[PDB]
Amino acid sequence: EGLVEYIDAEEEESILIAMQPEDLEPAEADVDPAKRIRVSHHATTFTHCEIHPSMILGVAASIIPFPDHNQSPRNTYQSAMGKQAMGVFLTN
Amino acid sequence: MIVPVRCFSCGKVVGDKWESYLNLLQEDELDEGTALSRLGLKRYCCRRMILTHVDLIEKFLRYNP
Amino acid sequence: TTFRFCRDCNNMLYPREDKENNRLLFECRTCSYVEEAGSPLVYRHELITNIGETAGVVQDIGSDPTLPRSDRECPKCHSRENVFFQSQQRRKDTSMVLFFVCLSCSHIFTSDQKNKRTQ
Amino acid sequence: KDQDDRDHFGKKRLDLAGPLLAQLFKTLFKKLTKDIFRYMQRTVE
Ligand SMILES: [Zn+2]
Ligand SMILES: [Zn+2]
Ligand SMILES: [Zn+2]
Repeated sequence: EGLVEYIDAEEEESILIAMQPEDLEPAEADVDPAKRIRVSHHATTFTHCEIHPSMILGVAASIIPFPDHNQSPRNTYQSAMGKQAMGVFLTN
Repeated sequence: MIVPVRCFSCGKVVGDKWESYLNLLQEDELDEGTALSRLGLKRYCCRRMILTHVDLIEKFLRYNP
Repeated sequence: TTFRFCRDCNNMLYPREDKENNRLLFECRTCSYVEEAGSPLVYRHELITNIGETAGVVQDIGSDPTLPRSDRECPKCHSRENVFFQSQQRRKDTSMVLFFVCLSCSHIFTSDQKNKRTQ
Repeated sequence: KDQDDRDHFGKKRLDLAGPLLAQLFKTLFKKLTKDIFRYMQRTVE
């Protein structure tokens, strides 16, 4: 239906991606102080939109609770330890 | 993989509770939180015990011999 | 420099001096062809370069989404429609001057507040 | 123009199960082809 597409790293060079759909698609004409400092949708020229930014991660990194609240290598470390953790590996 | 008998932390016999917990959610269409306190699970040490357990025994039984 | 080729065999033209009439000639070494030189300039060096800054300003420049748009009104058509790049010269030494191309007249104008440019 | 970047991930490729087997197989098949040709020479029928 051509609503979603396959972009290689070379094709990625000629496109403009919005992180969030809703958070980067309307316009403007109070705010929560607790939330993190974010950027605008100053781009008229949006070609594509990221399904979900958290998909930049791989299997290991994806088990980390709040990796966005950690020091960069501490995540790298856990993305090694979870492989050395015990548990059920298969029900058979 | 089969409900632990007793909560690790304080040792309240969480063992009997399981079947009754599953039945509160399915049958009495209760939310997990209310169902937990209904079984009498007051402290969070006991609460995690039931709330966070994954009954893998049921999967293992699916294997024939 | 802008050099020519020998007609008849489209080969490179080399200079030869006509010491009699004291004039420059462009001789061919792939035959017997000769022709008077237009300019007295034979060779040019140019250490400090000003060519490669407005590189690849095709008509479809305004179609590139990867390019940023601004509010800067046009000097000739006066449209608030822009697409600008940094000086396209890929030298380390290069300055960060902006080159605005209009989405209407398709003419280039800079942000420079020092030089009276016409390119 | 700027000097080409040897580390642009778009100018790289990954060889998975299929192509690694394709490489291996080709070599082995060609080694049996050379044995088929060898038996043919020895066949002085
Ligand atoms: Zn307890
Ligand atoms: Zn010639
Ligand atoms: Zn204009």
